[PDB]
Amino acid sequence: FQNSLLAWVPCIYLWVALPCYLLYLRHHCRGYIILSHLSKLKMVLGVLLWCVSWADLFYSFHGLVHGRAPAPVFFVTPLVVGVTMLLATLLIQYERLQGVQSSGVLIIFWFLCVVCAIVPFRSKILLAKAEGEISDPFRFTTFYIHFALVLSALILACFREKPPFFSAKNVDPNPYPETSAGFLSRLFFWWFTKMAIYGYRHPLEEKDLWSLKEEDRSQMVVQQLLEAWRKQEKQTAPRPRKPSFLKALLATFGSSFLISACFKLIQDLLSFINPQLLSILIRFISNPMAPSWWGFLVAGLMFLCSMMQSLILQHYYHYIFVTGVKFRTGIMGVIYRKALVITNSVKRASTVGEIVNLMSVDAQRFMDLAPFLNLLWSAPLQIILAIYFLWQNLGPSVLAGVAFMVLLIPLNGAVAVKMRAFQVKQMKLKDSRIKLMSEILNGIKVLKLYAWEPSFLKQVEGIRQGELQLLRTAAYLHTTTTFTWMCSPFLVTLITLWVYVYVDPNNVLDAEKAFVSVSLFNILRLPLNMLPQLISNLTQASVSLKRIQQFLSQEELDPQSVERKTISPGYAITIHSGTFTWAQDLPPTLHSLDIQVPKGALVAVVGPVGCGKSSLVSALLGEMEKLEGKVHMKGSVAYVPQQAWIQNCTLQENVLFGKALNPKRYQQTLEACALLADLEMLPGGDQTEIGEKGINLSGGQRQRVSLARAVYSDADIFLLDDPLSAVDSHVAKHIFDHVIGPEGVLAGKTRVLVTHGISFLPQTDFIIVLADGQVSEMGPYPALLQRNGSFANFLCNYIGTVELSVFWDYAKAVGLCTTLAICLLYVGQSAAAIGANVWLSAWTNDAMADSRQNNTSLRLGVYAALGILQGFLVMLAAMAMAAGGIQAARVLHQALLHNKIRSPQSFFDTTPSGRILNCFSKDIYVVDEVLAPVILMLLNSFFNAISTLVVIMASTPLFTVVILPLAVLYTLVQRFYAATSRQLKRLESVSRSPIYSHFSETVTGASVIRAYNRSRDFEIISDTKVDANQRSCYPYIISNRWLSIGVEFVGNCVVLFAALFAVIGRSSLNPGLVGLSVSYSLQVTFALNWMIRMMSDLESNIVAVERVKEYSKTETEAPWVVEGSRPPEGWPPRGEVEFRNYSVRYRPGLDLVLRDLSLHVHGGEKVGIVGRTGAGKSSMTLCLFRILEAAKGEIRIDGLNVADIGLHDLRSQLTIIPQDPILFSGTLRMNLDPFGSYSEEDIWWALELSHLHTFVSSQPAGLDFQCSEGGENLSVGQRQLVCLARALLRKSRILVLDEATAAIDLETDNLIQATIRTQFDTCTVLTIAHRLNTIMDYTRVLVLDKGVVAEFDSPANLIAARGIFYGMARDAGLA
Ligand SMILES: C[C@]12CC[C@@H]3c4ccc(O)cc4CC[C@H]3[C@@H]1CC[C@@H]2O[C@@H]1O[C@H](C(=O)O)[C@@H](O)[C@H](O)[C@H]1O
Ligand SMILES: C[C@]12CC[C@@H]3c4ccc(O)cc4CC[C@H]3[C@@H]1CC[C@@H]2O[C@@H]1O[C@H](C(=O)O)[C@@H](O)[C@H](O)[C@H]1O
Repeated sequence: FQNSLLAWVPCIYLWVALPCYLLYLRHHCRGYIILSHLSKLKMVLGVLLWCVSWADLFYSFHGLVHGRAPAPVFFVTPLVVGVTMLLATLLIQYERLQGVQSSGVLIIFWFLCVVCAIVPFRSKILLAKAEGEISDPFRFTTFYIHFALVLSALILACFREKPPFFSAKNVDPNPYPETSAGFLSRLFFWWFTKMAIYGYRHPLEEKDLWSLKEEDRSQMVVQQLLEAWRKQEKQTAPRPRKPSFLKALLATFGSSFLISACFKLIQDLLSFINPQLLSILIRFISNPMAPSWWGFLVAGLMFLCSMMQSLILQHYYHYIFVTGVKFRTGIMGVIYRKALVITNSVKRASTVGEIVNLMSVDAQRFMDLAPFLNLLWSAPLQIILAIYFLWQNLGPSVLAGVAFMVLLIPLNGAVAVKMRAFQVKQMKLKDSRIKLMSEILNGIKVLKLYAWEPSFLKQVEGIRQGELQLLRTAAYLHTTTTFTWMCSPFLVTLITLWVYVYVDPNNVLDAEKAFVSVSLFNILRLPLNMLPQLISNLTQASVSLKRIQQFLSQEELDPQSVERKTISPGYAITIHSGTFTWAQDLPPTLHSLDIQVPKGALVAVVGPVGCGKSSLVSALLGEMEKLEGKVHMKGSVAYVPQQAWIQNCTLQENVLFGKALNPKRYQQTLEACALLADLEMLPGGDQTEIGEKGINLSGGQRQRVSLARAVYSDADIFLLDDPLSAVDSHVAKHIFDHVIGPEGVLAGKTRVLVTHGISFLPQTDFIIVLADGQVSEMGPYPALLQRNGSFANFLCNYIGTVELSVFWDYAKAVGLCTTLAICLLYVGQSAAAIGANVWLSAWTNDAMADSRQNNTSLRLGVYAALGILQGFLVMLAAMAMAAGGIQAARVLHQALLHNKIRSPQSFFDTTPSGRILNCFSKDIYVVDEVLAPVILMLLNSFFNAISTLVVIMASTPLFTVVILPLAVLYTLVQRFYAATSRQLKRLESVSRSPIYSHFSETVTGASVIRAYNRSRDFEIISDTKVDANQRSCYPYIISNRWLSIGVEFVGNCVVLFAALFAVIGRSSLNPGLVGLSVSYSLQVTFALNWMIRMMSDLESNIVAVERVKEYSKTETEAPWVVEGSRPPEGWPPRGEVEFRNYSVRYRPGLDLVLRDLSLHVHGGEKVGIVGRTGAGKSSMTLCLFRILEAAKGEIRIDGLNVADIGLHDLRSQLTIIPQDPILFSGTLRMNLDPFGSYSEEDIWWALELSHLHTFVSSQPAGLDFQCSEGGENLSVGQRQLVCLARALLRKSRILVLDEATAAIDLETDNLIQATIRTQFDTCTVLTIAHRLNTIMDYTRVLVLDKGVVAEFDSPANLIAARGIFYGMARDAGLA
């Protein structure tokens, strides 16, 4: 304060200039100054002046070493200049979105900046240069740079701004509240409040999100990127390398990535202020003479400079996540414009699944790279400028310090890539298990209709046990991610202290280096343990951008192949010298073809299969490339692919397909195609969802849908490529009569047809034959009838939060003896760490007057033995918790499965089995291995934060009052976030998939999308469907920030109230305890924002356990073993069946199926049940095996009831032929005997009796032959022969046949009936009536009427009585 004390003229000015002036920017609202690059320069030069105002500040702090404490006004005024011009930069950025033609105050700002500088300048311009050479070199260079930059600021402020052209108040949806938001309210992210309130008192549905801001509508961002890629042309203005996606991607985000480097720089280069004020405070309290206001100022400025660096960081993640989302959109939308205009040979070259995999992967790989990408230059600058401080403050003993972190990184990458093969590439066991789960789910019926369930229980338990034995070795080595985060700080401190002590004996320890080091390492190791993730994402994203660049350099034949301007009059379809080839390396399918077609007539193309008929239509659409020839298409086009294309939406727009709904015309098209017959089946009618979403409409129906689309779209030329392949003749003829032919609606259309039919030919106006891709004849049908030349060839040829109870339940799964040995053991480890630190504190203070310094050889020792325990009593937690997790997964899966098979048939009847299949796939993988590490890290961060909040308390025992707000505010903000972020996570996960589902539907229908020139009006459906994703992924990004302003505010009030309370009790403390209490208070604002990044992430994964508890306790009601009351065995041979008024229904509350049925059956009595087909005799078959339980009456077999026996002993003594013979996927060994209890000779003998011995003998392995999924690789007759072989093996004395003639071939049905007559002559046989011809043979027959018996009699006598049996026998034409 000698001559430059006046430098405070500008600063305080702002603190009165800002508020009063700011109101002028609020009374007038919009303004919207346009951004000229002069504004960008005005911004960035402020940042440069800021960095020099940092350089002089750390030159002032350099005085800390070499002897003196800094002079009073040296470490205050540069740091107020460097916050005032930060405010200047922020105000520039804010008026960038305002409307001031000129400031009127910032002008005075710069004027006074020059005024307060020239007078000091005039006093040293000649008083320091001619006197010598030194002239306070750094302090003078600072003035020189400041002078140059302020002169630039003045000359840039001499300008004037353009007229506001402010705005027009267009619409009032929910606007994205960054526009129309005060500067002070867009700094603390406070404008999000008005939604976080509504995210906790209400549910959120899509209509209540932000209406996305006008900059990004997914088509003003893909426009820029696509144009930049266009700038990568051949560049008319070396090695062929012209394609360069990276250059064009970089050249369109400079204004959003170099604005996001003037924040990370300011932040990290600013965060090194706290580890210097800490040394200042420690040095202060060590001196009991300095006035207390010095300490108060240092504390109150520590808080400010540790908050304003926490507000130019949590205001940087916003700008570096919005850019990630902009990547994820700009690529998802430029991958699309190419996917619409590919050449179908390229589509042949790959699979549509991987064309999708260019999204959800390789394009979602970005936005997972943007947060880390900026770290490339931060990692050195946050190291080489943080190694300097330690090497300046602990001597060259920090070599080992950072060396341990550097060594850790490869040893944290190796045992993270070992999992990339030992934990994901060994999960083919999971795929086999889920395929087996789908195998035993689809077909559970037949498996339950008789025995063999426990065999499959064991056969899935084997793979479960194997894969869990694997995981025992796959989570044990997942305890190297807790080792880092809760042993690297302590261990590196131990190593560096040990080396520093034992390098020389005359460099004694003291607080102002040990504690500043232990607090500066904390700053060092956040942007150093997130380095392995960077080095992995760079690899797995450079592998991705390579593939994206590859897929974007392909072939497009759109520009011109079939011109549409000049057409010969009187002709509509004309080709001259038409040569068409599918691929340049393929033979030419069509050779110099010359086809001319008139206007409005009918033309068809005939010939052998694939001789050019399935290629001409492709060539006409311009899809197929041409070597020579001229084609002239006139007007609109319609095209019906052989493989119908159906959009995953409602049928009405699947037929409307983007045109105005004409009602009468729409129903005319619907009725002409005769879709009404199918339409009546649809529940929602024309508004029913269609496609992958729901019912798999038959190709014979989807072809009708596509034809209706074509005819409604009333184009002028129709192309038909075998549109009646699965459409039956009786309906196809009417389709042609009402639509295609001149008698149809399309009389005045230039229709073209590709056919394999015959009766369609005679009424055709014009026929062209084709063969070998070369035309051979042409003309009207009679011209080809009499010739019988080329035509003869084909003439002959053809939501609330989870309740706490669930958590306890999970603990019960882990085992209380373990889950009570973890929380206790973490308490132990926290005690060990807090003891180690409070021991280091008592080590530091000893050096003040220690007259026996040899004691320093002891403390260090016990330090190791006080933290190695903590470095070993957390491994005993992580290993034990991994073991508990795998054990809990084992027990939970065992219970879920072991209970689900036993569930009654009704459950699988009502449940859409695929939902059961999502479990064993997703809702148990989550429980298995993405919930135990989450437990580890949650329960680990919690005990890392309790250690801090207890150590600060124990060090400075007086700030107990302040912890009450520091808890109530924290829990309040955590509750609000846990509501809103969870809601948004759900609402974004819901809408993520429909993007990918809308893709994989346009690549396949690439050709169908064209030929209606609807491609252009089809991106506007793609981009709106990613806009509906973005508007639920922006607020998530600005809801994970508004938390970290209500957290990194508490985590800094705890720094203010640690330092200030240390100062207020200076006389009662020592430097060691204060260094401890401040060094860990500075560290808590990270270990307390890391305890919400997971305590609100586990809340979205514990739900899995919830589901695995809802899919249980489902009334097994199937006691298989009642051994105390076994029936006497060996009662097939008696073979007596006796119903006694047995009354049964499907479910309690459902209709009554059977009504007091009674019967009298003896051994060998072949009996069939007759009645009305569809009455539910299958229900009676199910009752025989107790699939449905009676409410009255019972079934007595040989004097033995069915309700007093275990289910398996019951079902084992019977024999069934299921109506659908299923074939378990795999060998024939288990498909005949999963238990393998029947010898090879018996099985071969029975297969000989099965009359499939020839086919299996022809097979190489015979019984070891592999069966495809659902037994698809064997013929139908083979399936029935397999099921009857299954029946033959067991060979009981009771048979009950079940409708083996649903849609089963008769040629093998004769064999089945003959066999079951032959070998089953000594067994009681039931039979369900699907045919009256073959039931005229059994000795006796049951007559049944939906639950009431009529008689037991022979068919010869039943027709004589002239009853229902006779009526139905006569209705079949047999009497
Ligand atoms: C990258 C993350 C943010 C920044 C942290 C970070 C920054 C810099 C740095 O050098 C190191 C680290 C360490 C770990 C990083 C966090 C992991 C998940 C999160 O990533 C995103 O967070 C978003 C949000 O809530 O804003 C979520 O919305 C997104 O879904 C999520 O992907
Ligand atoms: C980033 C982590 C989760 C969140 C914590 C966090 C969040 C927000 C925040 O502001 C600060 C911090 C501090 C440290 C962060 C953790 C370190 C490793 C972990 O990240 C790991 O990555 C693993 C992988 O994908 O291979 C996954 O298993 C898990 O996500 C996890 O184990």
